[PDB]
Amino acid sequence: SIAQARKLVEQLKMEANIDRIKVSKAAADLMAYCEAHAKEDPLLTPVPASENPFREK
Amino acid sequence: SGSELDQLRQEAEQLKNQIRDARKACADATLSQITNNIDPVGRIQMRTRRTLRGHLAKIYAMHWGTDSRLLVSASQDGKLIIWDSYTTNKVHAIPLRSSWVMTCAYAPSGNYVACGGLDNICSIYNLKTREGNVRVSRELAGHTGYLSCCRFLDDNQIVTSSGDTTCALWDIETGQQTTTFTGHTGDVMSLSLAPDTRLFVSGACDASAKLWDVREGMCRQTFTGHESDINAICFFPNGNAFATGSDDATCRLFDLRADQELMTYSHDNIICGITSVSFSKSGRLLLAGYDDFNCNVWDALKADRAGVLAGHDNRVSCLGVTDDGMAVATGSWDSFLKIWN
Amino acid sequence: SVRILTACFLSLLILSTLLGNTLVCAAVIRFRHLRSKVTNFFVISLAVSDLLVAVLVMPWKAVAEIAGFWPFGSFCNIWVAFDIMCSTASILNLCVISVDRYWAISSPFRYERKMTPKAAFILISVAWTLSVLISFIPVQLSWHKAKDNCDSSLSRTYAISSSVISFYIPVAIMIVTYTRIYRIAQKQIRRIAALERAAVHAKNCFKRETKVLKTLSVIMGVFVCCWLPFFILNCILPFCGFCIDSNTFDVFVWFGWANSSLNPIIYAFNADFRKAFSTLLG
Amino acid sequence: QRNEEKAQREANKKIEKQLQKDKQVYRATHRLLLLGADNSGKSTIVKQMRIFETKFQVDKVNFHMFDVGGQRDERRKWIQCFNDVTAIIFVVDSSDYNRLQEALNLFKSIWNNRWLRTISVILFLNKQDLLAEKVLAGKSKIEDYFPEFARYTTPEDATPEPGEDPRVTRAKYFIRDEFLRISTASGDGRHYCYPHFTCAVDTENARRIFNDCRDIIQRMHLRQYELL
Amino acid sequence: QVQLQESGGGLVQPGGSLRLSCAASGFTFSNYKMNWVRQAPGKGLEWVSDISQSGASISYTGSVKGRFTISRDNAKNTLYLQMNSLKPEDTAVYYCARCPAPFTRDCFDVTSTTYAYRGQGTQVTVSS
Ligand SMILES: C[C@H]1c2cccc(CCC(C)(C)O)c2C[C@H](CO)N1C(=O)Cc1c(Cl)cccc1Cl
Ligand SMILES: CC(C)CCC[C@@H](C)[C@H]1CC[C@H]2[C@@H]3CC=C4C[C@@H](O)CC[C@]4(C)[C@H]3CC[C@]12C
Ligand SMILES: CC(C)CCC[C@@H](C)[C@H]1CC[C@H]2[C@@H]3CC=C4C[C@@H](O)CC[C@]4(C)[C@H]3CC[C@]12C
Ligand SMILES: NCCc1ccc(O)c(O)c1
Repeated sequence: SIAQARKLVEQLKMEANIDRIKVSKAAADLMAYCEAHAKEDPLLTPVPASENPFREK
Repeated sequence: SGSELDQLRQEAEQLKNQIRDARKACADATLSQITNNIDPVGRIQMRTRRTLRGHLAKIYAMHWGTDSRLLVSASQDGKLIIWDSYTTNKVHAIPLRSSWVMTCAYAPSGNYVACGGLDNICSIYNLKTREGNVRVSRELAGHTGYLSCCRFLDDNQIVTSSGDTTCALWDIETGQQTTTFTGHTGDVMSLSLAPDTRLFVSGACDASAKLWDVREGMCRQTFTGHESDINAICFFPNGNAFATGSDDATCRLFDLRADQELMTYSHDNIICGITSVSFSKSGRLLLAGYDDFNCNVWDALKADRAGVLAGHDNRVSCLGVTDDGMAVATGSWDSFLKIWN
Repeated sequence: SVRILTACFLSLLILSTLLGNTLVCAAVIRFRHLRSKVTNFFVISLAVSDLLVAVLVMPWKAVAEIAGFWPFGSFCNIWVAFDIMCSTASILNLCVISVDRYWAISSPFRYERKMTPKAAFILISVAWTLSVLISFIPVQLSWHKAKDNCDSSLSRTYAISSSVISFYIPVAIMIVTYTRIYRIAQKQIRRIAALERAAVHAKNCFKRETKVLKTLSVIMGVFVCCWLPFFILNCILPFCGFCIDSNTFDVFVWFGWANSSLNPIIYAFNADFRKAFSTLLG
Repeated sequence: QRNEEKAQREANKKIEKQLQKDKQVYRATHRLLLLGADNSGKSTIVKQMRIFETKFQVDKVNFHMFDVGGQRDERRKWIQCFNDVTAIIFVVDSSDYNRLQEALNLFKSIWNNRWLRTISVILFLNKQDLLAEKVLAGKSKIEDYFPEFARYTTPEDATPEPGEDPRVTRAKYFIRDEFLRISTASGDGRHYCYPHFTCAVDTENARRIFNDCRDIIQRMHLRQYELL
Repeated sequence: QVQLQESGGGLVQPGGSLRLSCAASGFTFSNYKMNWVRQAPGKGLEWVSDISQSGASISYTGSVKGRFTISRDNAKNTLYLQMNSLKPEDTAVYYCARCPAPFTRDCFDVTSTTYAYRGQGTQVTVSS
């Protein structure tokens, strides 16, 4: 129990001194990546059945 | 009290409260407030276009290939079948020495498949063989627990997840664990490699996810938002976010740079656990397989569900989106795989 | 007046039979998990037999009884062959189903190893070809007739010969099968009840048998009540020709055909079948 | 082009017919999972039946029995690997009195498992000779561990062996009913428990498992046809 | 993050009555079956008392039957164990454990080495 406790304390000190960004900016990055690929997502914008490899014959 | 155990317990709580304060400090807003002005994706009702049958028992893992056409599935009838999803033909049927299998991967080069389970062994199979038939090439030993997930980085290095509460990065040729990841208290159930191979996350039964540096072997960030065992994990296509599903009937989206949960996807009519999660190509759609025989498609920005996949007759055990985004596949305990788009 | 009432009742019966059997067939065709079980092939064959009844024999006979005369003419000789076949394709199916169940309850280990889909196809083929052999072969050669309107009077020898093959053998087999299954179920019920009573007595420190009896009584008695009076009349009436009028014979024939209507309720309300019906119907 | 389509079609044909030969083999194998605490007679029972796996035949009926012993002690996530097994053989030591409460708790957790609702359990109450030794010695009495034993009455259906002390009969039928009180509390005819008194030299365990599997499949078919 | 803290317990003469309180955070307390287990020196973990989702059903081991009581409160999110007429063999470290999954009557929480949802525990000693 003494070895797992010494390892646990140093792991938390490393994770505490990380630098985090604002959620507003973190969400703003998601907004840019979403609409930058919206027109290329076949599951969002359905592709016509002519260019769909799973509905052709 | 001087007793070094009480001093570690005190510094433990001190760190947990510094972490909770530094986490609520950056929670100036919520993802829902941010995405309230977006337009909804609308109703998405995809339908089963193909059905891949043959398996005699419950399926547990699948992984699309880089070619976006073939995929491998592992069932506990002792088989590992590779399918050509375009023509519904079966390309390979690999019998396994141990019938208890829980995961399977498909190398990004399409040259190798991997799989493992209660035998505590990761087995690699070479699809490019010179005698004719796919057979065993390598077999990774060392774990004291079962094997829950594995994914290739390249043809020589592969990372595994195990029930011995550890993950490991392997050198396929030498068979040596080139890197060990320890720190989880409960069984690690799933891992997901970032799209750029540099980092990867893991979800364990200690209701926690951990970000691991592949080449350095250290845990960078630990998230604790789920109330129970993490069953699935998957990176956002961008690489700085991922979603998890757990037995507490909830999905949660975490960001790497903000180091906390951003949004939670749940409904009070959902009580059963979550078995698999995966994002679309743009990350706007999150597909999840459930114990309630259905697969729910969520709008990753608005928490609205945009469709259901009620086509399996037993718990949906696995799922996966193609690399071209053209379709998603679902494996269940009804011994059937189904393609949707 | 009475004619309209009889017409409405006959149409109700025909539509009920068609609805039940087409629902069973559609639930089998659309949903492949029902088709997976080997024991469901017999239920499919029974439903097909009853649908063939309701398509090939019941409507024309109903029209003839409404009008009071046979309007189809030369179809009569064909119809009396469709009547013997499809009807015999029902009873011979039920017996097979009964036999099937006795193989799944008396020797459970054998059943799963020996009852391959090829064996199910063999049994179904034997039933459906014995029906054809007993119906079409003598009718075309005019052996059923003893030596406008449709003459459905069977020969004195052919009545007994066809009855013993269509009902009396498949009722004796069915009765011995179901009484053996009853004995097995009673043994099991007593075995469970011993442990249950022991557990109750430790905690302190007939429903199962009734429902077994109810299920067996339904499955056997509905079939016997629908068929047996018709077949005893079929045996005695050619000898008579005390005696019975043609109307009584007709109503007992309708009792015989009503088994095809009642079969989907009894032999095809499983949990899976009920779920399939609920999903498909809406 | 079209030739690669015909080669893929005949590769699928060879695959599906190999899986067809494999289906007949898999359909006739009765998988049996062996579970229970350590210091039990489970491993000795497997040794007698002639490690991880065991394959044995009774009257042309194949069984494949597996014990999960190379794992850790968290029996939670891997339990769902045995939702389709024919039966679970739970092995218990009848002479240990506190080890036995652990066995009762494990039996309760197995019987009410969300993924084992239809898995019947065969309970082996091993080491009956040692149990008789302890009861006749009278140094460690069941009432100190199970006070219910003071008010326990020997069942009227009990079949003691020739010369068996009524104290031993009451003790082993008392352990029998603590496990039947769990199995009948929520089984509701979906699955059953079949207790058996065993000793380390007993060699009729293989026959008993065969009879219990016969009864399991009989009561599955009877419930399937709505009789039982 | 799942959090369970046991409180109460200590040196007491045999026959005394003492209440332990397990405080829970990080989950909806109403959805989880709860257990009170203990580990005496020189032996492994053993189950002592069990309480269901709503407190309708409770269970105890035969060793402590008739003295130990288990009572949960979902409103204030806290478990409690009351001991009366303590015995010299009741000296153990008491753990409050959460059954692993919601909406389930299953518990696999007597694991000796590591369980992810049990508290640190408190020392309860009975001596004269
Ligand atoms: C399943 C049934 C059957 C029914 C119809 C047709 C066939 C032939 C199939 C073939 C061999 C040609 O491939 C068979 C096989 C075999 C022939 O011995 N059998 C049976 O024993 C039936 C049976 C008995 Cl007697 C006793 C206890 C259980 C059972 Cl199930
Ligand atoms: C006029 C008569 C001869 C028509 C033929 C009736 C018989 C031979 C046909 C009609 C319906 C058919 C069944 C239709 C459905 C199934 C289920 C399928 O999975 C296997 C074939 C099987 C079991 C068929 C067996 C043969 C069958 C019963
Ligand atoms: C003809 C009418 C009454 C329908 C009869 C169907 C049943 C009773 C017939 C048709 C096929 C027959 C079976 C064919 C195969 C076997 C296996 C053999 O080792 C014993 C006889 C046995 C078991 C026969 C028993 C009776 C049987 C099942
Ligand atoms: N309406 C006659 C129906 C019928 C069915 C079977 C027979 O064997 C038979 O002689 C007559």
